[PDB]
Amino acid sequence: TLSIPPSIQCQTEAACRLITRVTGDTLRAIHLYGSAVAGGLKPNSDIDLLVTICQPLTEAQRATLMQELLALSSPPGASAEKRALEVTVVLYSQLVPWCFPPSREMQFGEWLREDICQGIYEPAQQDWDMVLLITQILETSIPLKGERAERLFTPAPAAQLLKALRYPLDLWQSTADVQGDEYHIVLTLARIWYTLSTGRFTSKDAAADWLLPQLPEDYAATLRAAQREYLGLEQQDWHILLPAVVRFVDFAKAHIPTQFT
Ligand SMILES: Nc1ncnc2c1ncn2[C@@H]1O[C@H](COP(=O)(O)OP(=O)(O)OP(=O)(O)O)[C@@H](O)[C@H]1O
Ligand SMILES: [Cl-]
Ligand SMILES: [Mg+2]
Ligand SMILES: [Mg+2]
Repeated sequence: TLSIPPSIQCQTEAACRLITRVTGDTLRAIHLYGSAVAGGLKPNSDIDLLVTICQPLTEAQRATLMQELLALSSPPGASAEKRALEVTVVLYSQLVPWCFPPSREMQFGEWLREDICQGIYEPAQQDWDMVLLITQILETSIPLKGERAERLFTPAPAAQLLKALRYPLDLWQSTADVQGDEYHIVLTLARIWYTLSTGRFTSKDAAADWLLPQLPEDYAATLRAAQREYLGLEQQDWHILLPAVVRFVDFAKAHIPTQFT
């Protein structure tokens, strides 16, 4: 059975207790997933949590949850003992049976700290990534509360998983679309490519390793720089590298499979 890294156990139990208390009667399950469970937990890595609830959260619960999580989470890399939390909240009725795309009730994350610390909360909204989240959780997750994933959710049809995997390819078309987030986008494309070719999910680092031998050397060099930075082995000047990142994004759009291999 999958294990929680000892070094995040205390904070993970604190998040679970806070979520449980605030949601109360409406809570159906809490699952830990992502690199803490699947592998590749780096110093900057967040703690990924999915919260399944039965009824929508009141305007008051949402505010309580957001403000409290703010105090349970720290910006990534700030502390080795207090990681960034990502908490995604979803109605059970959006997943069983599936709505495509599913909506998420709310998402807490450090990239939203400046808004969340002012009381500005993203509202419920459609999110194709929820299909990827549940698919990943069905394979690799730990139920902190409620039932194990394979007993709670059902897999999405392959056709919808395909649409969800390819949807972010339209997010990146311009230079400004990718500027500021360069290595993240390069590694995500590597993972998307990996999943479409194998049907499987793997870490950012392993996805880069898998893709590198299949690339012309110019594109492997960009992927290598992105992997290197993510592993903390070298910080590049990504303004200088931006034109090559745009070429890499275009190369992935041209070459990533359009159907599962
Ligand atoms: N093919 C894919 N495989 C995995 N994640 C993918 C893929 N395509 C898109 N993603 C999305 O990218 C995000 C990855 O989340 P996250 O950054 O927490 O990754 P991680 O594996 O936990 O690594 P880290 O340790 O850097 O947090 C999720 O929203 C996930 O659904
Ligand atoms: Cl690890
Ligand atoms: Mg993560
Ligand atoms: Mg995350």
